[PDB]
Amino acid sequence: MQHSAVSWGTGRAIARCPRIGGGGSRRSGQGAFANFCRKGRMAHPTTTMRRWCRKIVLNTRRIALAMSIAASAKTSFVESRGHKIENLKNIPLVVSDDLKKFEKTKDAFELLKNFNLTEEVERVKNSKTLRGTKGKMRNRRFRMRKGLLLIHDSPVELKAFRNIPGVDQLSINKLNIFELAPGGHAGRLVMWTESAFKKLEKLFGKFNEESRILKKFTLPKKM
Amino acid sequence: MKNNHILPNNHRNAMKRVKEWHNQPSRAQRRAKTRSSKAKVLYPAPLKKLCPIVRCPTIRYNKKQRLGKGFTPEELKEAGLEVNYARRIGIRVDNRRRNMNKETLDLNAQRLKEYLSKITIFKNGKEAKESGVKQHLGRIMPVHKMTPKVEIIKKAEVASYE
Amino acid sequence: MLAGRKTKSSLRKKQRKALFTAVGKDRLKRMSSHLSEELRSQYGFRSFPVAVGDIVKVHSGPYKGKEGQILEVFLKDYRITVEGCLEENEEKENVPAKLHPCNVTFVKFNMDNGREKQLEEKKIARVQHIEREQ
RNA sequence: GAUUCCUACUGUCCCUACUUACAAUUUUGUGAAACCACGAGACAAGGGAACGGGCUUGUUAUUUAUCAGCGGGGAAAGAAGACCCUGUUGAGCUUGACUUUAGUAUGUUUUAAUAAAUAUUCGAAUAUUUAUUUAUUAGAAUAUAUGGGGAGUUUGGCUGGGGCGGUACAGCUGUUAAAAAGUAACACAGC
RNA sequence: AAAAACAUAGCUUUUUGUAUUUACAAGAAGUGAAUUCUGCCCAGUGCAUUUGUUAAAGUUGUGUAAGCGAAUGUAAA
RNA sequence: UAUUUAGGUAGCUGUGCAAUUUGUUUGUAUUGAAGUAUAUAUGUGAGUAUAUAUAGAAGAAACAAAUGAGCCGAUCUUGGAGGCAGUAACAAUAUAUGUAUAGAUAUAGACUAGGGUUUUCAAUUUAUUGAAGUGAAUCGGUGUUAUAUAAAA
RNA sequence: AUUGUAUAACUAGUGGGCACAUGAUUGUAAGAAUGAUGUGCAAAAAGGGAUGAACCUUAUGAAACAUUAAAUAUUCUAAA
RNA sequence: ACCAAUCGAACUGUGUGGUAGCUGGUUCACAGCGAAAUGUCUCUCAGGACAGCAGUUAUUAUUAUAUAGGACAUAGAUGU
RNA sequence: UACCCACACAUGGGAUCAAUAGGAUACCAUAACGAUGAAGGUCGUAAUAGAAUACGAAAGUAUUUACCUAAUUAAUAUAUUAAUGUAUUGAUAACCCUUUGAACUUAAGCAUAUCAUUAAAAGGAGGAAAAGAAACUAACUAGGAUUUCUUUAGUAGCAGCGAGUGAACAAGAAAUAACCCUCCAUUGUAAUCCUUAAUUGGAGUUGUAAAUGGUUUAUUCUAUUAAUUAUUAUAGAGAAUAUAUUCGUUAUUAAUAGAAUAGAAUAAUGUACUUGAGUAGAGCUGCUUGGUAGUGCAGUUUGAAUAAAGGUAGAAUGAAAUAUCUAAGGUUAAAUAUAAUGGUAUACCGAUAGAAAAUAAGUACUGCGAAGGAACUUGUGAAAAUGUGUGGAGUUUAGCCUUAUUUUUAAGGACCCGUCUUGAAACACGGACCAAGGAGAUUAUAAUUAUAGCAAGAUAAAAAUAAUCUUUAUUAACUUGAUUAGUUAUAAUUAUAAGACCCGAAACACAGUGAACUAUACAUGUUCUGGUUG
Ligand SMILES: [Mg+2]
Ligand SMILES: [Mg+2]
Ligand SMILES: [Mg+2]
Ligand SMILES: [Mg+2]
Ligand SMILES: [Mg+2]
Ligand SMILES: [Mg+2]
Ligand SMILES: [Mg+2]
Ligand SMILES: [Mg+2]
Ligand SMILES: [Mg+2]
Ligand SMILES: [Mg+2]
Ligand SMILES: [Mg+2]
Ligand SMILES: [Mg+2]
Ligand SMILES: [Mg+2]
Ligand SMILES: [Mg+2]
Ligand SMILES: [Mg+2]
Ligand SMILES: [Mg+2]
Ligand SMILES: [Mg+2]
Ligand SMILES: [Mg+2]
Ligand SMILES: [Mg+2]
Ligand SMILES: [Mg+2]
Ligand SMILES: [Mg+2]
Ligand SMILES: [Mg+2]
Ligand SMILES: [Mg+2]
Ligand SMILES: [Mg+2]
Ligand SMILES: [Mg+2]
Ligand SMILES: [Mg+2]
Ligand SMILES: [Mg+2]
Ligand SMILES: [Mg+2]
Ligand SMILES: [Mg+2]
Ligand SMILES: [Mg+2]
Ligand SMILES: [Mg+2]
Ligand SMILES: [Mg+2]
Ligand SMILES: [Mg+2]
Ligand SMILES: [Mg+2]
Ligand SMILES: [Mg+2]
Ligand SMILES: [Mg+2]
Ligand SMILES: [Mg+2]
Ligand SMILES: [Mg+2]
Ligand SMILES: [Mg+2]
Ligand SMILES: [Mg+2]
Ligand SMILES: [Mg+2]
Ligand SMILES: [Mg+2]
Ligand SMILES: [Mg+2]
Ligand SMILES: [Mg+2]
Ligand SMILES: [Mg+2]
Ligand SMILES: [Mg+2]
Ligand SMILES: [Mg+2]
Ligand SMILES: [Mg+2]
Ligand SMILES: [Mg+2]
Ligand SMILES: [Mg+2]
Ligand SMILES: [Mg+2]
Ligand SMILES: [Mg+2]
Ligand SMILES: [Mg+2]
Ligand SMILES: [Mg+2]
Repeated sequence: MQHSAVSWGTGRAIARCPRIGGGGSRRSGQGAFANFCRKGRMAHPTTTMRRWCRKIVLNTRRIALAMSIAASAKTSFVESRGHKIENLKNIPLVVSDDLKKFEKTKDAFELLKNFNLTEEVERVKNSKTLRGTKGKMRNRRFRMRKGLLLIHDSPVELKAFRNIPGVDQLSINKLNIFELAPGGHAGRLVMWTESAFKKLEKLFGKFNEESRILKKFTLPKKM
Repeated sequence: MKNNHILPNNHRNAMKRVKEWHNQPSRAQRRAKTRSSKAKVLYPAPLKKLCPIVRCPTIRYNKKQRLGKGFTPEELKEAGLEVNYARRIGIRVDNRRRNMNKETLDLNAQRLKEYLSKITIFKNGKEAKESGVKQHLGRIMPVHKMTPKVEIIKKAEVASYE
Repeated sequence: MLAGRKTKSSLRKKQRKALFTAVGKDRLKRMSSHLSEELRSQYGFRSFPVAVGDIVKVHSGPYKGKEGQILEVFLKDYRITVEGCLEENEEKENVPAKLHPCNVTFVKFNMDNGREKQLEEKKIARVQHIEREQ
């Protein structure tokens, strides 16, 4: 809308749309100020008034956390996701607490090698490829698969596990849903530490008891 | 307008002058940042100061107690502090307020003795920075919400109760 | 993002603008080369920028294995010319090849214009970094 | 400047004929525009949105694929009709249209001090008038009248096109009106 | 649209004696050279001159404006 | 188990095909991806799949998400190219040997306003490039004023 | 004669109509103007009136075989 | 009449994406259902609202001991 | 030979697909101009120089800075003795404080009203500005300076009571801080203040009073420069080369500048009973507000009392009780708003898109002037329109549908699409041809339908590690009073307001440019030759 155009009117064997006034170039005499004109603004321009966020009930957000946790103990829910758990020992699995003393990447890599947990590191690594769309030019170049999740108790993340591909870590206090059920399906392979697994019995209670940490929460019944 | 609706009342300049809240999570990070940076400047001292207890004015909130603004100097005269000395400790002083009762004066006078029995005083700031004492961060001795209690009485006294 | 800004960023176009429009000492360190193993025992660092006249050996590419001396350096192109290599033209193959200096490792140095002063300054600064850690 | 009649004069006319130059007709060079739903041949009558190139029954052209003329038709081409009507769309202009205003006239209050005279009301209060120098930048706030010199805006509907005429624009009775109820016309006779 | 329209000298009416300019001057209007003429009407609308109705402000309280209306002139208004 | 029902302008409802980007899972490609041009099969239809030629670097399918989400028309906007058409309309002096002998049309030359290298020469074909060229005590301005900014006569 | 009947909630388009048969009012008369009952065109296919929005037979997905209606049987044109 | 090819109120930028009961245009397939051009009020007659005609979804059976653009038997109204 | 069709090969043009040293939006930090000569402009400097770009005779890579320009041997003012010193002047295009101030539009017309305490225009400052310590709110068992967020609330109210407009207390939070002049300041003494190397020269009793040391040590934070980083990994963020290597990331130090806290040492300490006049308020008059008969402000006339006194308490005046405060002099941090300039990110666009500009773009070019203002990336090579070669039909008939191996023919059917319209092939309007672009999406408030969590209760309000709805229970008020499972979200439809499905007027207001054409007045210059009459 930068110019100062005005319609010329009828009686000239020409359309009614606004013409650029002036003279002396190829530009003068062309149309403007319309969605069907070249170098004209579009009708209904987008704006930042648009609602960007939604609102969900608080009691429903805690249910979806409680359900997706229980799916990680199920066998066929993990196998349908695509993880290779044929040689793993038992699910759910919980390692000892003395884990955050590791200060080198070489020591933490042996812990996955002590169990039969190496093919998840390799199947993540060979699956890197380009993106098919125009999003290559906008910081979304490569995409790969998702690997193991490790839940711990420390308020600061562990630097020993940061480099290994396909390993993510998350504290017990926050418990996002973007990790526990990615892509709208449940059944991620989780590994628990000792103190975090023992904190679950206060966090949710039984079927009759109330939760004391989460106020006004009780587990739903069976239909 | 060709059905059953209420009478709409939408003003003409409702959407022409708009303020947008895009900076809401970024503002709350800054306010906690300067609050934490102010705590190291005065290390052994607490973050907030002492406030009195008052009643709310109208009849809708007549049965509620609330943290007021400041202490009148007559309640400090009961505890034994002077107003140029008490301002240097974390105590708030209000001079516009007027004394009304005895019950609201004996309550605030008891509260000043509890604050004096906890604080200590060192010589200089070099001595105070060396001692490692936990620094309080919240409100200082707040009010707590009451729970109603039902009294059980015998059968005979209901003809002569008050 | 004017020119030679040296940023910490992950975009494709922001990092590539720092590669084209770099100047000064930043343009020198883009053209460095790997050390030999026996040279690594003498000084102790990994790499060092490239000057004119020192004997190099290609370790990767279609020209693998050949050893020659450096004839020219082109700062505007990040390319060098190595002796003994030939490239085809529309008239002859007497054109020397143009290589990127990240594919070459050099075998013997060349001491000119205070080159020994610079090499001994880096070897001093490296071992002091190791004493900070222990 | 507008109008009529005499004398002279003549291709204005009876009634047209002949000669020359420049464009045109023929050759080379530079080389456009308006216009274009489809147009592949043209007519008589019919019905149809009541004047067909195409639809229905009849009558008909054709040089190896041309060249130069002509103005019957394509209701030929130019310009979202200036005439007429509608719009609860405008603008220039006038005035005894509605509502107001700059300018101007007349009251009241503010106005230098002093002395004296006169009048009007009851020693006192008002008003008028004269004289002196100790003031004298020359104005301010309100009320009534005048005020197309200016400023905004308006100037119904129905109607065998609009205007002029009437109100068929609100109530009541009989006929139109066709044996239950309901029903039109600037139709009838009236209040 | 070059005229029969405009202008012009000539004729007539009107305002101003405190004009940087001074009544043979300075502003406002109508007809249109010369010759010969320029009749009657002031009820209507205007214009001029002169002695019933009508606002506010002030004072213990009271009183007083212009204008409109009425009378007399005026038609080369 | 429609032996009963099936047209349809304005209009209301249901089942489906095409395009761009986002999370998860599965897979293709330098013995050759995307695009484009011709065939064949298949679907009532929006459409889809394969084969051959060309070209040279990235694209497809399933479960969910976000919309700048499907053209014959607006005397629609911008670009490219037709018919009429080689048609209208304009330009067209003589010599057997010539830097000459003749013919033909048009008055000519200086100061100011405006133009700014068009001036002159060389080389290559009213063009292109490159050099050279403007000399003032007495020729203009700079000075005075036109009843609180005025003269190239 | 009819296997259903009855009741609520939400919401679109339209308010310039014309023709045939029967019977009327004004007008000399009109393919003129204005009312009453039924059915149509608008929004309705095929066959016949040579051709025609409303006339005459006649209810609706893709096809094949036999029987009729409206109308016709010298020739164009199926049929003494 | 004239005031830069413009004059019964010149030219340039902004309020401005000025208002329009008025002309013009509005983008893929199949299936189920399917209209009005009439009454009252309106500074109303080229426009609106309420009523009528239509669609979508829902609950329920002696409201079949019930309904009908029907007929018959009986009792009646009318002034062409 | 021309006209038509089929196939193969070549011209013309730049569509499709893929890439990208460019743009757009949100957040964070900064918030630094000028007489010691700014912003902007004109002319010059390269060994061989035009555009762009950088730079001033020290001129195409820590100093200099040609000429105009506020442009200054000045102007408006103060101090000392006509001269000398000091302070102001210009730029802004977002936020802040004052002055002045419209109309288009809505009311289906229009004149009070609304748009609007708006746009344009003028004056004045800072990194923020303005405000700020009750001549308050209330009727309680009472609260306590300013500012900002939630809520009260589209409520009380205002208005041709029409269209429409519109506040505050209480309650929950972020952030907190109070002070100084105006008398008679110990009169056993101006004890003060500017200037000078100097009680040197002044000011001042019509009343001035102003304590001082920056040395050193330690700690923390910010900004800018310089250095070292494995090939196992405190380094799998990303780029570049070829089909195993580097810059970095990650993690550490150094130097300079600035800020804050603490310790040690050096300097320094008397007496102080002030309360605000041509103000506050009345009469007439105009603007403003939701303020209704002032809520607030101003012009003119008039004009008080001093704590034994004065002001206020949501219909008017007069009077009375009960509460609660003290005006007319001055300063003030934090929580808050937003550009130029520099950074970081993303479900944004991918060359007719994104800014007008992938930059020799505010450039070429136009206008007397105010002003107006484009095209162009790299590989692939679609359609419209043409050329050459081979094959085939006929001269009486373009293209389409059905049935047929007489398919470059035969028999039947068949007027050109879109659109207003009772009715279109119409002698009714738009359309010569191809490609790309192109119109019911977004937000606020209500209601119905489908789905999810809890249920006599329901909830991501602001913030940090309360309220609202069921249900104001009716009435104008007094007098009186149990009862229809809800509330919070996601999606589709409808209604009203926002530019509001897209394109289109004749007009109105605000702020500026033109007498080179043409008109009038004033000053200064120039204006050819031959006859007739009397
Ligand atoms: Mg654009
Ligand atoms: Mg793609
Ligand atoms: Mg000729
Ligand atoms: Mg004919
Ligand atoms: Mg006929
Ligand atoms: Mg011919
Ligand atoms: Mg017209
Ligand atoms: Mg009307
Ligand atoms: Mg008007
Ligand atoms: Mg008027
Ligand atoms: Mg009429
Ligand atoms: Mg003449
Ligand atoms: Mg003429
Ligand atoms: Mg005359
Ligand atoms: Mg005469
Ligand atoms: Mg008279
Ligand atoms: Mg007389
Ligand atoms: Mg159907
Ligand atoms: Mg679109
Ligand atoms: Mg198209
Ligand atoms: Mg269409
Ligand atoms: Mg074109
Ligand atoms: Mg010629
Ligand atoms: Mg030349
Ligand atoms: Mg219709
Ligand atoms: Mg038929
Ligand atoms: Mg017939
Ligand atoms: Mg036969
Ligand atoms: Mg003109
Ligand atoms: Mg049907
Ligand atoms: Mg119409
Ligand atoms: Mg309705
Ligand atoms: Mg009978
Ligand atoms: Mg508007
Ligand atoms: Mg209006
Ligand atoms: Mg209107
Ligand atoms: Mg109007
Ligand atoms: Mg106002
Ligand atoms: Mg502040
Ligand atoms: Mg301030
Ligand atoms: Mg208002
Ligand atoms: Mg004093
Ligand atoms: Mg390294
Ligand atoms: Mg006071
Ligand atoms: Mg594209
Ligand atoms: Mg562009
Ligand atoms: Mg036929
Ligand atoms: Mg018609
Ligand atoms: Mg016709
Ligand atoms: Mg016509
Ligand atoms: Mg046309
Ligand atoms: Mg398209
Ligand atoms: Mg417009
Ligand atoms: Mg003006």
